[PDB]
Amino acid sequence: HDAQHPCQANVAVRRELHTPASDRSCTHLEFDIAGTGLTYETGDHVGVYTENCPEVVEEAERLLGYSPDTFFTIHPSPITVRNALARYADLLNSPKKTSLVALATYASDPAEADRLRFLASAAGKDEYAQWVVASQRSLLEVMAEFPSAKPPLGVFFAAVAPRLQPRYYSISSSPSMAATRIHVTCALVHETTPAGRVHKGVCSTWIKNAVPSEESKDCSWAPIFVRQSNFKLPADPSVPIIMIGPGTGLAPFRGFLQERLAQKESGAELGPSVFFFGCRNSKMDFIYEDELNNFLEQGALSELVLAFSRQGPTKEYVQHKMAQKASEIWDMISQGAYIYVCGDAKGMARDVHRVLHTIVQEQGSLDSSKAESFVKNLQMEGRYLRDVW
Ligand SMILES: Cc1cc2nc3c(=O)[nH]c(=O)nc-3n(C[C@H](O)[C@H](O)[C@H](O)COP(=O)(O)OP(=O)(O)OC[C@H]3O[C@@H](n4cnc5c(N)ncnc54)[C@H](O)[C@@H]3O)c2cc1C
Ligand SMILES: NC(=O)c1ccc[n+]([C@@H]2O[C@H](COP(=O)([O-])OP(=O)(O)OC[C@H]3O[C@@H](n4cnc5c(N)ncnc54)[C@H](OP(=O)(O)O)[C@@H]3O)[C@@H](O)[C@H]2O)c1
Repeated sequence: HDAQHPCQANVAVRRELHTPASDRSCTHLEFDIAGTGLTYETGDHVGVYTENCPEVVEEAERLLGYSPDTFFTIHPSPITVRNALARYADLLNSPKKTSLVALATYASDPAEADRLRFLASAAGKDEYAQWVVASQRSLLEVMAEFPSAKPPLGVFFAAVAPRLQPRYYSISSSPSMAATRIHVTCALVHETTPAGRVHKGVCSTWIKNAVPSEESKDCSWAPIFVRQSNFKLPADPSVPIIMIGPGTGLAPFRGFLQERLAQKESGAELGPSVFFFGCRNSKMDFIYEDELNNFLEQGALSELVLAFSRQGPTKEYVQHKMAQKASEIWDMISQGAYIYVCGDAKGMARDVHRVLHTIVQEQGSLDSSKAESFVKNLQMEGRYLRDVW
């Protein structure tokens, strides 16, 4: 038991990773798994259940009209509307068309009812793609556009608001180094939607403000669990590895270096390791310097290559850094090296992928058709792994 469904795990430590000279944030959190069945391996993810900000919840109460003190059974033991809006209602994401049909049914204003049925309808698929999805309008924003849509409480949790999803995180710790704590490295998500809403990331803000048992015993806690991933180190340490996680994509790789370090003390020569890390600035964004210098100092990581998004005049990214070490990358690829990419899927991952096609031919001497197939074969061999979100 206790894998599919969550295990209450208090939060032991919660530390800010950036310097006070950084205008962003990134949180180091450790969940205390002592006394639980929870087990994890290097490269795994941890699912974390959180709750909505109180202000968000306050707004949902305003628009629904319910009594928060109303106890009802979410589809045992009942729950209040206020607690269900907090831990079980996805309030801030954009309503699906089926949710708009439900809303429309309880829209007592005929034009509000017509616009909703339209937005869900086929002849509305263009406007629904722009006004709702493109603009990143929440369920809460939509209901404010149609104050007449007053679905009953059953209908709301059954159809309008889907369940608050658990947020997944790459464990940044290895069991050998801390078999009693799950380490998560979590950047603070804080954006403005095209429609001008200011969105606090939901699990990220919880983590950024979680009270750790190392500073109080009312410490925070969250239902958590572990999902097995294929983002795994090679069985043989000797095998050469390439790691390409910048910014917050370092997290898996920190548990890669704890694994082979803990092994190395009792184990064999680890062979070549090269970690490509990128971040904005030396004096702000560099998360886990001293540990990384330590992993370099004691030979856990053979080499460490960094690019600076914005510190320098030149604005280096990691893929650019890869082009500089292209010939060497290719040698490790020919040597049997595994390559890991982790971090932002839409940009870094894509550009890192494109560099790879371009980089193989420099010594591959293959054209795009041939280079494409080669790098595709690395993926089906298991050689080339991507943990991107
Ligand atoms: C395998 C894996 C590993 C991960 N590892 C890490 C990690 O190590 N560190 C880390 O920080 N994160 C990691 N993430 C990302 C993490 O899972 C969450 O996606 C992230 O932390 C979001 O925080 P949040 O839940 O508060 O954000 P959410 O509230 O879910 O917001 C997420 C995004 O939704 C956007 N958004 C806001 N409103 C809307 C709307 N109406 N419609 C559509 N979009 C909207 C926001 O702009 C934001 O970019 C990982 C994800 C995966 C899948
Ligand atoms: N709140 C947020 O976290 C937030 C807000 C807006 C957008 N995003 C997007 O989502 C990503 C998540 O950020 P993070 O937590 O991984 O830290 P980050 O903010 O991405 O910083 C990591 C580093 O990646 C660099 N980078 C940006 N785009 C890249 C690309 N296409 N190829 C290679 N490197 C690139 C960044 O450079 P520069 O930043 O100097 O360009 C930065 O130096 C961001 O990179 C950004 O594109 C995130």
